[PDB]
Amino acid sequence: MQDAITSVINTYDVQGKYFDTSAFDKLKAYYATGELRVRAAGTISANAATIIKEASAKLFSNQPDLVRPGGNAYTTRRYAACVRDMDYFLRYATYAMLAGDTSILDERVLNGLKETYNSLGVPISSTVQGIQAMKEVTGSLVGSGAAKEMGVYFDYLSSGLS
Amino acid sequence: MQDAITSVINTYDVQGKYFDTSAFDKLKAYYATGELRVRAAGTISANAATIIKEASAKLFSNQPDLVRPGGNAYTTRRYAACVRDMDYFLRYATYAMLAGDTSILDERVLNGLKETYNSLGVPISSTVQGIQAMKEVTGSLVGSGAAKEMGVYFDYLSSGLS
Amino acid sequence: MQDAITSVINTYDVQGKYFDTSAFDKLKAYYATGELRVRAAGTISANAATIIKEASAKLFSNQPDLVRPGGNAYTTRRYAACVRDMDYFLRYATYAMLAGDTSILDERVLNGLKETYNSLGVPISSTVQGIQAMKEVTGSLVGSGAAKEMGVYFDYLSSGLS
Amino acid sequence: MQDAITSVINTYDVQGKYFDTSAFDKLKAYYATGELRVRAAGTISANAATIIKEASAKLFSNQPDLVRPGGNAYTTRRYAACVRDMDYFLRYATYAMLAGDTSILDERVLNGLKETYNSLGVPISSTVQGIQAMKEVTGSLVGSGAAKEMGVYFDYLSSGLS
Amino acid sequence: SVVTKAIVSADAEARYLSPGELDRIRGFVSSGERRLRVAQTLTESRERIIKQAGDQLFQKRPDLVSPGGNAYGAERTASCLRDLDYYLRLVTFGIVAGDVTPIEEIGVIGVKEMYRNLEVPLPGMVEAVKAMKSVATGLLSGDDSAEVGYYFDYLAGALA
Amino acid sequence: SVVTKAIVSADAEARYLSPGELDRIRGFVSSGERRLRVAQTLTESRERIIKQAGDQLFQKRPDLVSPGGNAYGAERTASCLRDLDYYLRLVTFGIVAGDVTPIEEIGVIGVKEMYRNLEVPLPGMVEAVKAMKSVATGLLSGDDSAEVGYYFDYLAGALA
Amino acid sequence: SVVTKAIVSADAEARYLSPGELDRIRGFVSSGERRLRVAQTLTESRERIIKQAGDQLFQKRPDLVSPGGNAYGAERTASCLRDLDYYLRLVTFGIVAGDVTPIEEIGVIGVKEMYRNLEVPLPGMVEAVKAMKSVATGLLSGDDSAEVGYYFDYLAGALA
Amino acid sequence: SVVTKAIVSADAEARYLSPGELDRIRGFVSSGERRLRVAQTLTESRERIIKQAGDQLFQKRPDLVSPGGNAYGAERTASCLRDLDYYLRLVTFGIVAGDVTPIEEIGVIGVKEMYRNLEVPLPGMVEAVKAMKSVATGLLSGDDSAEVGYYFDYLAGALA
Amino acid sequence: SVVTKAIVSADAEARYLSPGELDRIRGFVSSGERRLRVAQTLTESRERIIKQAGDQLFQKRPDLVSPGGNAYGAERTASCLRDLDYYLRLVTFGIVAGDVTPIEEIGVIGVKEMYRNLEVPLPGMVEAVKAMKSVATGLLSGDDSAEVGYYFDYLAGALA
Amino acid sequence: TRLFKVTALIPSYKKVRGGRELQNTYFTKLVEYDRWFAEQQRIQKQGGKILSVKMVAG
Amino acid sequence: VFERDVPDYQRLSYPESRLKNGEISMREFIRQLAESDLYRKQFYEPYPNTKVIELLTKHFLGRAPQDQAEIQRYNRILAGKGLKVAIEEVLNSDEYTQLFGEDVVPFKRYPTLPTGTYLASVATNDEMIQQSGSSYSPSYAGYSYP
Ligand SMILES: CCC1=C(C)/C(=C/C2=NC(=C\c3[nH]c(/C=C4\NC(=O)[C@H](C)[C@H]4CC)c(C)c3CCC(=O)O)/C(CCC(=O)O)=C2C)NC1=O
Ligand SMILES: CCC1=C(C)/C(=C/C2=NC(=C\c3[nH]c(/C=C4\NC(=O)[C@H](C)[C@H]4CC)c(C)c3CCC(=O)O)/C(CCC(=O)O)=C2C)NC1=O
Ligand SMILES: CCC1=C(C)/C(=C/C2=NC(=C\c3[nH]c(/C=C4\NC(=O)[C@H](C)[C@H]4CC)c(C)c3CCC(=O)O)/C(CCC(=O)O)=C2C)NC1=O
Ligand SMILES: CCC1=C(C)/C(=C/C2=NC(=C\c3[nH]c(/C=C4\NC(=O)[C@H](C)[C@H]4CC)c(C)c3CCC(=O)O)/C(CCC(=O)O)=C2C)NC1=O
Ligand SMILES: CCC1=C(C)/C(=C/C2=NC(=C\c3[nH]c(/C=C4\NC(=O)[C@H](C)[C@H]4CC)c(C)c3CCC(=O)O)/C(CCC(=O)O)=C2C)NC1=O
Ligand SMILES: CCC1=C(C)/C(=C/C2=NC(=C\c3[nH]c(/C=C4\NC(=O)[C@H](C)[C@H]4CC)c(C)c3CCC(=O)O)/C(CCC(=O)O)=C2C)NC1=O
Ligand SMILES: CCC1=C(C)/C(=C/C2=NC(=C\c3[nH]c(/C=C4\NC(=O)[C@H](C)[C@H]4CC)c(C)c3CCC(=O)O)/C(CCC(=O)O)=C2C)NC1=O
Ligand SMILES: CCC1=C(C)/C(=C/C2=NC(=C\c3[nH]c(/C=C4\NC(=O)[C@H](C)[C@H]4CC)c(C)c3CCC(=O)O)/C(CCC(=O)O)=C2C)NC1=O
Ligand SMILES: CCC1=C(C)/C(=C/C2=NC(=C\c3[nH]c(/C=C4\NC(=O)[C@H](C)[C@H]4CC)c(C)c3CCC(=O)O)/C(CCC(=O)O)=C2C)NC1=O
Repeated sequence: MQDAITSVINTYDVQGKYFDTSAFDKLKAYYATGELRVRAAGTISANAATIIKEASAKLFSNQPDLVRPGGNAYTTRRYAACVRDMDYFLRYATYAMLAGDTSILDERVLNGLKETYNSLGVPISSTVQGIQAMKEVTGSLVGSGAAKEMGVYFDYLSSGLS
Repeated sequence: MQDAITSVINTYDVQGKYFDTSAFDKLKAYYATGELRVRAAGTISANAATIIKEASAKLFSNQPDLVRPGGNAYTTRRYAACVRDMDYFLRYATYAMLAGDTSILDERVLNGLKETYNSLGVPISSTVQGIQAMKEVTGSLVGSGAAKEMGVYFDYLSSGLS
Repeated sequence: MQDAITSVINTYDVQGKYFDTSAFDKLKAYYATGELRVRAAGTISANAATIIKEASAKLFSNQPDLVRPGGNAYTTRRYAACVRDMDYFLRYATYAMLAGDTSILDERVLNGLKETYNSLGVPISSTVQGIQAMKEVTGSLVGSGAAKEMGVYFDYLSSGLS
Repeated sequence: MQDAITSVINTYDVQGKYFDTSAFDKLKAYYATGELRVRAAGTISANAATIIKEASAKLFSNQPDLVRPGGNAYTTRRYAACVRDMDYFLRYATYAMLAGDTSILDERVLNGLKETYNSLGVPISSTVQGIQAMKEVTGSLVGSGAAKEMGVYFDYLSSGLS
Repeated sequence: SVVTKAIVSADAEARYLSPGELDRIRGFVSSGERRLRVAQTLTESRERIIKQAGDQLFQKRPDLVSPGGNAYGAERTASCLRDLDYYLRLVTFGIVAGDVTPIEEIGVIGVKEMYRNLEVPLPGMVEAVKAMKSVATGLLSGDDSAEVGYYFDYLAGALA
Repeated sequence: SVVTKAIVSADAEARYLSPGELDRIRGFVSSGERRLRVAQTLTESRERIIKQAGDQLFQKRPDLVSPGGNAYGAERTASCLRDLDYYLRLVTFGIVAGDVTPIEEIGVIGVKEMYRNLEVPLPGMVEAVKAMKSVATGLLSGDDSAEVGYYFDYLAGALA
Repeated sequence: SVVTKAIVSADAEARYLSPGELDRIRGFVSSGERRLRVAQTLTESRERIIKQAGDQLFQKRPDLVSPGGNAYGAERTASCLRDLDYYLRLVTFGIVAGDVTPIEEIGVIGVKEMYRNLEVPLPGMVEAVKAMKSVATGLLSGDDSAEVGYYFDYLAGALA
Repeated sequence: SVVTKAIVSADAEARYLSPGELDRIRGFVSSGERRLRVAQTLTESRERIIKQAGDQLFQKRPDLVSPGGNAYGAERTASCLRDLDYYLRLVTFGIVAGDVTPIEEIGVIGVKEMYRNLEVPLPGMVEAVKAMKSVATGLLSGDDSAEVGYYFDYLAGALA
Repeated sequence: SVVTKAIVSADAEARYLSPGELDRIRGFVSSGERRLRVAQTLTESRERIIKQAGDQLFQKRPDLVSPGGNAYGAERTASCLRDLDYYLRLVTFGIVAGDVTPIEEIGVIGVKEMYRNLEVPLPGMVEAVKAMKSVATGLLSGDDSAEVGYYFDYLAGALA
Repeated sequence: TRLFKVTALIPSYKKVRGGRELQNTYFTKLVEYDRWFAEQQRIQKQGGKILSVKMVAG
Repeated sequence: VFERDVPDYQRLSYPESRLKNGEISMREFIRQLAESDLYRKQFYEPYPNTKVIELLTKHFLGRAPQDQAEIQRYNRILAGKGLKVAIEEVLNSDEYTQLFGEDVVPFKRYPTLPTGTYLASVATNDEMIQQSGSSYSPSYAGYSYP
């Protein structure tokens, strides 16, 4: 995985160049956003169960057929797997938000997830709407400033599935 | 893997036949080259580090931007992987020379190597030039007949890359 | 392992007590020595190879019988294993000095070490001499205030071996 | 494990000495016995199943209560375990004869074997009788010169077990 | 604690501590006095915190102390309050430790099985520790309140 | 073969061949002509070897060719002799290879299950290999006889 | 960096970051401007650092630039100075990152094989690194030179 | 030795030694007199070999025996010659054993760690072993010279 | 089912079914008619069982349908009764299959996490299942009542 | 013969696992010949499905 | 797998490259390490087969042998087929795939069940190497007085 700082380091390493004003400016931007990111990560970690409850409730009220017989979330095992996947997305989006890059999202989440759902039979569009529900719930929680920062990585996950 | 003897055995076993005059002629030809192959293999083993150092120096002197920043061999990790690959090619050429067969190359080096190098970004042309540099150094060390025998497998490696 | 802080936490937890004035005194005492411990650990880690060099030289000078044919430090393998054990002792002593407590020593080094050495044929008196020599070598570099604390853990290792 | 050559090397190496005429005489003795040892090993390997056959037949004819109900060899599982132990003994005796040294026996077989049999309940005296029976069976097949050599290691196993 | 975590991480890799690990230890010991006064402040006010947190817990959740509730009666209510007191003590331990390790390993590992065997609702734990958070961060200043609230949030998440 | 074994052993440790392994290969290539002569003289007389080996086998243990035996009849005895011809060919392969790897890969791995599925008695197979060893060693020189006998002994041990 | 290490540690246990990890990252980001100023000072005076450090290196070991030495000649001395420049850049990267991961990943993993294949003496590298450490810590104040020394000492130990 | 290698290979497979391994042992034991002759010749010329090898090493590298060198002084030069004697003894052990295993696991495993701890330059060892190779192979006949040269090449490569 | 478990167990050792599993399948299929009769009697008794169990549950635990309760409200009480209907169907499935495998696979794996996400009190689950057991046992004969009570006891143990 | 390149998906039916195990569910690996029968049989008995089988070498 | 850090010259670079390319998993890397000559030299050659079984369980399950049935099975395998088949038996076990799957390095465990396994596993995982690393040049107890 990669952070913003590591990304700048790698870019200036492949050039064999020392840091300049642009690199220092990017590093300052990350350092300035750091405390906001830490506050958002703490708020999300404290309320992960509540966020998952609200988002899954919204998803299964918008799409009730998922949990009635015949739906992909109809069994205790399959419902638990669904809310477990929602936990995955939330935790890894928090990791990415702290990191400042989406590299962890590619490497540790989206690496072969689409074909895994395809073979399992998981409805990708419904999962994307669940991620959207988590985005709305989390934005209502962390605050206006951190909402867009979180929604960047939530949208990255959604676009990775779709 | 299979050597020359095992190749002949496999041929006559699939044919269901006992050994014929031509099979015994091939076996005589392979046995007659045993001492030359052993001497060449011992010389190469005694001088493998020198061959790798000289060949890598030649390759990086002809293509300096391979190990400068932005090159595929630019880091101590990348340079180490490069020279390790060169050691692999030399050792496996020596094995194939001893066996009198190019199989071990096929099933233990060349299988997937083109795809691996294309996925990683390893320059195939520069790898071929490094292999040819090892060929020149080894041929200088081992003498004319041993170089004629070793060049078969060095050319086999270079051609299987492309 | 447990450090000084967790040792105080243990003492007050087994009694079901909140922290008292004596507990806060001990925690102040540990916090006061923290920068000293960090500086000493950095110094030791910087000069670990050097410290091991002087310690091994002193041990093999005082006891040339270890490295003579038939000693326990006589082979390249056994000489390497000896200096490796000295590396173990130095690193774990640095750990214990950072922790301010000797629990890590007991759990990770001394547990079964005497019988292990007895089965290996490793001389324990000579190992204690090597540990002591490493103590005098390290104490000079760390400084008097740090040397007094570091000698505590070196002497703990020596007493556990004895 | 050690062989005769390794034994001579170790004896002259623990005292930092080059080979003397006594060492060369021992090595000549080993090289002279090598042809006989190889012939004996080939013969035993050719007849291992036979040797175990009539060795076990002799042991269970002399001690019928071993395979009758109530005996340690009474069931298919325990009888198969008995013949498996005899296969162990014969194979490692052949290894020790070929090496010219008893280290492999003390080192792979007799190490903790009495403890193993006491824990299992195995009668050790009857195991010694089985090893002796293997000895008379083997001595017939190998020939007298190889019979004495194999008898050395069979006696070693019997003495160490009893 | 922070030192224990750093040393264990350096030991699992069989290396000396990195400059960054020494830097985090330096920062931890440099901030020892402030967190130490924080623990002092929370310790002086044990009784008030427990009493007020119990009051808000029982007002928010009357069913716990109603007949048929797990904390119904005087002695079960006292057991409730002394569990809260246990967790306040663990929070002070974690504050001085610099990490939630004491809380994690004294009152988290196996908490689900323990409270399931006791017919204790885990949600009730959650609002109980949230009420204790409110009371305890009331007495502290803003930075101290945030620092303590992080530990209380961790506990609430663990019980959830 | 010997060369293949040495190369595989060196490869597994990712190293060049040692002086001992090269000495082994030199000793192997030196003995090439005697191995070729042995294999050729077994090949040229394979019909006689098979014929009198089968005769000796059926004289030793007649219940194969008695009614109810596995080799009753002309066709089953022909299959017996064809199996013997197989194993003589594999012995020649092993002689030229310097090891038993061709024999192992072609006619030892799974021979147990194979002859169970064919109802062939393994002791009969061992006796057949012994008879063919005696016959083949009968018409070779003493050192060549020992060389052939080692491979036939390996085959008999593998069948047993 | 520090953030990457914290995230990987949290992910290994499949948990969110604890208050200790968050406090570590908070202390890292709070100190960003200081390490950025240190890195800017090091990079703005890099030519002086390299020239001086090469001077002390060649004074201590004239055999490197002597006949038969690895650095004899203009081009080889230039390669030596360019390696020093590489490692100065890695030290600045480590400063901004908060740990030695950039140094470890660009200049340490496989460095022994690199310098062995190049016939470069490792103690020469260690003392060149020590010279850069001295010169670079000369430019900074005591507090900044304090943390820069740990990175340079890590590099020296890694080469050694 | 060769026999030990064959036995441990057979033991790892829970089998008796195959005809190839027995042939390898036969060939090894048939050449024992030659190996003992070579070892005895190298033993007789021990002092001459060490003297000339040390002289060749020192005349190429005067700094080693000059003030400030690793082998400076009578005692350190004696330690130098003693190490050369160790390695000559190991080569004789390897010749009698038929493999470099005694050399390997008496003086190769951990040799770089040992000489690094001793601050002994490995190139000096490699050049000294090459000098010992030249002097020793000069004394033996050509067929024995090649055999001794293989062991010296193995030692020189392993030290490099 | 009984057949499924017996076949999986036999395939575990890669063997045909032993007399035990065959006699087990025999005894299972011999009793199929009374299993179908029991599953019927549960099936046409839909409303009586479900409504009586729900009424007794809400009588013993008024908190669930009291304000602030999990099942408070018409839609939430409908969801509660729907869960009970689910589990009664699962019990009939387990009856016909001869094991708890349908119950386990459809409603037991992950039920704890499911009801945690739904903030449903598991003791409410257990009390509702005990109510269903009482009502369903009341409608059956003693021999069938014991068997059906076994499945309901399995469900209660899985929830508790 | 020689290596196989096998792609198989193994779902989870006995529990819901808390780690990620994306790599333990979908995976492509090289399985050489004398182990492929056992590996295929274990994948089948775990409830997983084998998506593709290819002969890389041989 | 080797109970301590392994020097770079004893490391197996080919499995490392196959693991870094993603061609093999960690389970296959562990199998490569177990089937190496280094493992045979350190943990099969210096011990009887009954100790070899206990070392196998220690290194690849992080455990002591559970019961006598495990000893009987692995002794039968070691007597018949050798070390490689015992290694593949330990690594293809259901226990291995349930604890470590395909990607987790095996680690020390102290299982609660069956009876006696926790205490045996404590004694096992605590036990360091007790055998000399080489059969050549033994060391002896004895002083030389100056
Ligand atoms: C960022 C990671 C990285 C490093 C460090 C690196 C070092 C490096 N130094 C090289 C040459 C060199 N490097 C040196 C430096 C040595 N001379 C003295 O002995 C000193 C002890 C020492 C310097 C302090 C010299 C003399 C050469 C020329 C060697 C030759 O011409 O063969 C080369 C060969 C190609 C070239 O000339 O650029 C590399 C790859 N490459 C990398 O990707
Ligand atoms: C309780 C489990 C158990 C079994 C089954 C068992 C079998 C058994 N049968 C034996 C001998 C024998 N068994 C047989 C039986 C064979 N003869 C014909 O071929 C038939 C096909 C077949 C019988 C139907 C014969 C002939 C012998 C005598 C072999 C000899 O003494 O040379 C022996 C050798 C010891 C002795 O003779 O007392 C055993 C151990 N042992 C056990 O502990
Ligand atoms: C190469 C070194 C070595 C040896 C020798 C060895 C022997 C050995 N024998 C065993 C059992 C056994 N061994 C025997 C054989 C004995 N009992 C009979 O009475 C005979 C008198 C006698 C044989 C001649 C029997 C019957 C058992 C079964 C014991 C039981 O489980 O009840 C076991 C327990 C594991 C198993 O049952 O497969 C071992 C480990 N293990 C080793 O690592
Ligand atoms: C190259 C390796 C190889 C071998 C060895 C091999 C053996 C082999 N032997 C066969 C038949 C046979 N083999 C035998 C030989 C037996 N008769 C006596 O019992 C003896 C103990 C023993 C021989 C000494 C007999 C009698 C049959 C006929 C079986 C039948 O048709 O029912 C068959 C079935 C094909 C056929 O109908 O001819 C095979 C495949 N196949 C192979 O690919
Ligand atoms: C059997 C395996 C084995 C070996 C090989 C071995 C070598 C060895 N050489 C040593 C010292 C030494 N070794 C040397 C030799 C070096 N000086 C020059 O640089 C040359 C390049 C090179 C000689 C060719 C010197 C000079 C010393 C003394 C170092 C000192 O006292 O400061 C020491 C330290 C103890 C002592 O003084 O005896 C060992 C252990 N020990 C072993 O158990
Ligand atoms: C076939 C296996 C299966 C089961 C069992 C299952 C249960 C289940 N019940 C649900 C809702 C619910 N279930 C209940 C039931 C509870 N209320 C009281 O506490 C009672 C103690 C208890 C009932 C006995 C309630 C109240 C809800 C509504 C939750 C809400 O709206 O927030 C939901 C969420 C989606 C929905 O509204 O339908 C599931 C998945 N799903 C399945 O696929
Ligand atoms: C950390 C990265 C990561 C992800 C993302 C991940 C997802 C994932 N979900 C799975 C199953 C599943 N996932 C779902 C979830 C779906 N059901 C509903 O329709 C929703 C639309 C949707 C979720 C919002 C379901 C129902 C299953 C069960 C499929 C089955 O077993 O039949 C599986 C197969 C293994 C198992 O069953 O436990 C994986 C690997 N795994 C990972 O390691
Ligand atoms: C014996 C069988 C075998 C072969 C052949 C083999 C080659 C091989 N080289 C690799 C990477 C590499 N290979 C190279 C070499 C290239 N650098 C360029 O400058 C040169 C033109 C060229 C070499 C002459 C480099 C630099 C890498 C590292 C790529 C990276 O880490 O991103 C990799 C990927 C995994 C790894 O980094 O170790 C493989 C598998 N590995 C094997 O097990
Ligand atoms: C971190 C806790 C820990 C400790 C303490 C430890 C000690 C230890 N030292 C060992 C070997 C050894 N240890 C030594 C060191 C001794 N020889 C000299 O005479 C000196 C007196 C003395 C060192 C100062 C030697 C020579 C060996 C090799 C023994 C042999 O191979 O026979 C071994 C056996 C396996 C090995 O590492 O090779 C252990 C377990 N291991 C651990 O995991």
